[PDB]
Amino acid sequence: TTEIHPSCVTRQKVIGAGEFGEVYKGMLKKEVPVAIKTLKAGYTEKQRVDFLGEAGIMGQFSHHNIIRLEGVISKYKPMMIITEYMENGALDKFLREKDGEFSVLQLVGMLRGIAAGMKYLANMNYVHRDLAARNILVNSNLVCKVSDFGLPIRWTAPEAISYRKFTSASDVWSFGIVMWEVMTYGERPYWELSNHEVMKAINDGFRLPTPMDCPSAIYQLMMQCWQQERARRPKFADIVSILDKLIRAPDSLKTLADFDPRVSIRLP
Ligand SMILES: Cc1ccc(C(=O)Nc2cccc(C(F)(F)F)c2)cc1Nc1nc(-c2cnccn2)nc2c1cnn2C
Repeated sequence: TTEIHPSCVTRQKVIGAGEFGEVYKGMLKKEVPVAIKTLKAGYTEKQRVDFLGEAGIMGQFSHHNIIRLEGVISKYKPMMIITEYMENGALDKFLREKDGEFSVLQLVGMLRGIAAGMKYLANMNYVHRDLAARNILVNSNLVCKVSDFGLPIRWTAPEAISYRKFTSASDVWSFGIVMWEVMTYGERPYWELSNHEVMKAINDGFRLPTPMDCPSAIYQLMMQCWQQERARRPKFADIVSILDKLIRAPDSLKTLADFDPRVSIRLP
């Protein structure tokens, strides 16, 4: 994996926490902004294996919709994982701060990009296990990049919760939840239901209702991601294909699913 010399890296601001270190925004040497995850003195053998293993898997991904690794510092302490930096930050916070500001076509385009990144990961035999809008970064072209910042009952498929079966098909369930997050501008899935109430509702057959202003085709697709039977869910190749066809014939997105009102206002 590309080894970066520490003299080329400047840590500027803390932006998060790692498993045994912090996460920073900084600059990498024509300076480019970067995000930097460190592994601090005293880390265990397993932590080092997991940290360098993470850099190793990230280094082999090369896709428009997957966060790009700039390189690693392994020859000096503290060790570092260095990625490109996305000014617009995480998708969930981004949408909540930009409520109502995008077109349907822009929102669906974000979903196609996420789906393309997930198709790539699944094809590379990588199961994400924590796909959610909080783990997707947005650049200044509105391009979404699948990432994993570490630690999600309400995003997780029933078989993964029940017996720890994490596969690309449980990632498809999570993707359906991400579709709902995007189309609602970052609403909390299942609102104030507790984790136990969410699992009970899912087991009883209930599913998230349609977002406001949501294309019928998009709601139909997210519903098929939430089939109880894992084998019936679309594969990521199916999701990408459908989203690409809807975008390329954008009148297909003008037909909206009915929104169930929770509140009735009667006026003359
Ligand atoms: C430094 C770093 C190390 C690893 C990862 C990361 O995504 N790792 C990862 C691990 C397994 C699988 C994948 C995936 F497959 F790509 F998704 C990615 C991301 C980052 N970059 C980050 N960027 C950012 C960030 C980047 N741009 C704007 C705002 N924040 N935040 C991060 C992180 C890590 N944690 N946090 C909170």
